[PDB]
Amino acid sequence: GWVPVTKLGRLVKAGKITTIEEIFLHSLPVKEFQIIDTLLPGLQDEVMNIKPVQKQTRAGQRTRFKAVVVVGDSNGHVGLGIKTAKEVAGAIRAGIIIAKLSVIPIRRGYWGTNLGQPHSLATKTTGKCGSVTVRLIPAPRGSGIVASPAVKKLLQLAGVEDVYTQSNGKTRTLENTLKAAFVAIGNTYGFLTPNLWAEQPLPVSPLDIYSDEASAQ
Amino acid sequence: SLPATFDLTPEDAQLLLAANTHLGARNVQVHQEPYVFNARPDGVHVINVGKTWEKLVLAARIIAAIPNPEDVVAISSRTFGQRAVLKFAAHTGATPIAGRFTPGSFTNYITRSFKEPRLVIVTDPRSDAQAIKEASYVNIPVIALTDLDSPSEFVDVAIPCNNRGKHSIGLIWYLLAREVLRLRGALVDRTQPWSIMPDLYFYRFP
Amino acid sequence: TRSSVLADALNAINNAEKTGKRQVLIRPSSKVIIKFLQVMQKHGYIGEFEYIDDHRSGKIVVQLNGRLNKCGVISPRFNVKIGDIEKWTANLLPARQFGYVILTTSAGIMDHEEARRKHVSGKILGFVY
Amino acid sequence: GRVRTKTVKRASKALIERYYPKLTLDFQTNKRLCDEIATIQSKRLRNKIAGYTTHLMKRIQKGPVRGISFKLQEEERERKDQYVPEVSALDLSRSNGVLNVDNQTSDLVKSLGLKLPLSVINVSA
Amino acid sequence: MENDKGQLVELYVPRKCSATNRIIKADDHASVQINVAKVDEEGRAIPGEYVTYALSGYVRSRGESDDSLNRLAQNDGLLKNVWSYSR
Amino acid sequence: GKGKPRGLNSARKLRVHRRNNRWAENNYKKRLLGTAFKSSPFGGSSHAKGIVLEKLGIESKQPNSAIRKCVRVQLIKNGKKVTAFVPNDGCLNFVD
RNA sequence: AGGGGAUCGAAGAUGAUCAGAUACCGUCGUAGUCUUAACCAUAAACUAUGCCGACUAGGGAUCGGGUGGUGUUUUUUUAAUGACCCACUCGGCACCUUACGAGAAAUCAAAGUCUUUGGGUUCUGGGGGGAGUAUGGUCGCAAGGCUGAAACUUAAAGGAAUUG
Ligand SMILES: [Mg+2]
Ligand SMILES: [Mg+2]
Ligand SMILES: [Mg+2]
Ligand SMILES: [Mg+2]
Repeated sequence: GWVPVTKLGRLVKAGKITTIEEIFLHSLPVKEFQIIDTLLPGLQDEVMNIKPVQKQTRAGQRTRFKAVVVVGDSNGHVGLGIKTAKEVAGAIRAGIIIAKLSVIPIRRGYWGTNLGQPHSLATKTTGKCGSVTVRLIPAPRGSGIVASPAVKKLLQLAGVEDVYTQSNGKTRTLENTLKAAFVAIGNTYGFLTPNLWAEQPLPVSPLDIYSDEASAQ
Repeated sequence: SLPATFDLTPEDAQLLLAANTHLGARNVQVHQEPYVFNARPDGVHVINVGKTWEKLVLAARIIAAIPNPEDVVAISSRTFGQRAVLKFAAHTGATPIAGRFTPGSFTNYITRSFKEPRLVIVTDPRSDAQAIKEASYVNIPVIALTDLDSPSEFVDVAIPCNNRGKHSIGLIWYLLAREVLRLRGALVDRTQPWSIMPDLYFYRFP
Repeated sequence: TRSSVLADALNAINNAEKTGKRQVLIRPSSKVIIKFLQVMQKHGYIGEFEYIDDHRSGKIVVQLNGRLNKCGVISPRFNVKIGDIEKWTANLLPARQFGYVILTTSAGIMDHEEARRKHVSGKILGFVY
Repeated sequence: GRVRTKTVKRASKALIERYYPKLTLDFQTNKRLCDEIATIQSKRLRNKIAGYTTHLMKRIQKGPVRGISFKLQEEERERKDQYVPEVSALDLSRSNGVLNVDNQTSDLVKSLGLKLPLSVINVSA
Repeated sequence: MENDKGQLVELYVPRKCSATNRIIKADDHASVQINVAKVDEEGRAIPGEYVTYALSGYVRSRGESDDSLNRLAQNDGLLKNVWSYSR
Repeated sequence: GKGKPRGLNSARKLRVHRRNNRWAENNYKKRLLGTAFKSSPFGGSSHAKGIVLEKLGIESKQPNSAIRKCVRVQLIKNGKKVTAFVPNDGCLNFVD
């Protein structure tokens, strides 16, 4: 079983937070992967890459493993994680823990018109990491996901349907590529489009409506 | 949105001036220029203590508004602040970190010093830098006691006073706690001066 | 030297918006900067702005909300046939829904959608979103 | 090096930390006391611990050690409150009911609109 | 954000910063929310009524958080004669 | 200003600059110098008949020693000698 | 080509040693080094960062000018100056912090305002060698400079950072 150690965890296990949308709205920093687990039940992982890495520790040569792992709803949530461990399944385990932790929303919207569900992206976005840039552009519906394998998996596992990409730099380093792409989808919720201009009233944190609850013993 | 009561009292002002909270350091960050009232011919600046006051009232309203009076954290590695803060904690029931702030006390749930505030108050935003830096990693509002040359990075509601002299320090802390308790109801009326002396907050060494 | 006024104006505005300031002090001003700003305003990308006389050529103080991701000037004011607009808007703006590539036509300065409606075209000033 | 294993040092530390009274400089009574207060599985290791509590007991009668003494702590808690001056430096009585202050500070007080007993001691460089 | 049937279709309308009107996003762990207490005539603050502000991590890092808070509060009735519109 | 003229009546400078700059491409230089028609042994064709001048036992060492069973062939149309590989053939019982 | 020719000193002349810590080292020393009239046009000629313009953080310095002060030192009887001190101000000059930003990184107030890509303009580069070579043209008394290939060859050559 699992014992929360964070005043966000006890809030969750006591079913005081329904969705992640309440985590994300108030930017409450996750540190207990079980949070993501309960709030996102239908999260399907995927090991993107596994790599033998040669460690040299105090004249003692060892062989470890670096694993690049992606996770996501096929709705609006992604996660990416890199981890190095001493054993392959261990690496993958830890990797999924990390990507669980850094889960992000996504603003997916329309191309031009406005029928059915939002299929593509809302605006053009761009992430950069390392030397790599990855750019994502709204497609029209049924244009599929136009990207190389890796970035394509990352976007599929994030419930994108139709999206043109343009990369640049040494895209052969898949960790920088994935990282950058990750950034670019992780910027969508960050581009003030006119339909978000209307002033809201500031919501009151879960941390204060349920403050007596989930307080340390 | 505050009554004719909360205005600065002659007595209060006397306390302040007695403890030279009005004496600001020699240099002014462009960020705290509005606080500066005038500059003396020797190169020492003067603080609008009216503003010191109103910022005290503000910090108090905030410290008040927090649901669980345990979550608020007073901090100081600064010598004088140790003594003062401890008392602050006592009368206000907030949690205190005197002396050495262990790194990762706001990240890292594994260490034993792990705490999850909902407001940090800090004596010196320079010597206590790391606590501010670390609060910044986890959405924790900082309310500091800044001189006119204190880094106003990652602080909201600065209280312009004098981080140097112990009187200023103790006095400000004490005034702070007092205002908080006046807000909670703990010190019923507002005409009644605190039965407790500010000197309890002062730093004493044998 | 100062070769385009519009360029430095919009540059100032942009930089200021990035810093998250709330007002900028453009200098100098022009019939063009004025019109460009009026179009910026009509769609509410900026608040209200004031022209300051000084007999030379005025300064301007622009107040801005925060709705401005980037405005810019496309530089050599290329000509644009009407069918050509589609390509510019396909490059500059982030989305088919919103944004504005604003033109200069013989029927005054205006956003591109007004150019669509009035069925005219001319040269291309800059772009807002 | 006859460095006492961590069990002996830790047990000495704790035993003196809560049972400072009944221990003296003598090992012979600290030993049978270590029999009556503690449950050590061996006589040798009990002689170890009781002998090190003997040495440490000879070190605490001269000065205060890095450990915990409640006999001290109660008075360290009283001391915090003990000296609250009847008339601090912040009571005006310390300067004849007047506040010694600069021309500019007086300007400030005048601008706030506050009536205070101020002596304008002018300053320069 | 709506579709044709007139129904909203986002994950969430996000919190905007109050000083800067820019969006606060979900990974921004330097952003912050400030509850200030509404007070009675008796000088007691009510347990559950706040004037609350939002601040982007940007503004707090840049060290303008304070001055921003001042202006905001002063305009929203909390303070008076702290913050000048002129400098 | 990104170091190129950006003016509306500036085309000539732009395109001229482009022409002077395409000579650093490799293939372009091959293609306008007629290197294929002047130097390349094949003369710019996908194939050439030749007659085997001499059976060559070249030996090419690192990192893998090829007991290079290759040939000196002379192309019929140029009278131009060339070396050529004769694949998949262990014994060279095919090419005399 | 004259004048000059102290020093130092490519060339050269002479000695060495004595060993593989090794010829430095020595002593003369011609041109040269200084100049006058002509030439030559090159350097790691470097900030290895074109020029003009706008905008975007602080802090110490300082150099040049200016405005303010019932500021200080200089006595004569008070000034006048002059230096200094404080505040501000254009214009330099370097430094010290950071980053919102950039960058492959070292690092950068520009190397920022760059896929959210367009302020004006000049020049240059397109894997490494072959090669600044061959050829031609041109400038120079010459040494040389400027302009400047191809066949052919090769899987790297290279940057920055990191561990031992
Ligand atoms: Mg490429
Ligand atoms: Mg050169
Ligand atoms: Mg050069
Ligand atoms: Mg080449």
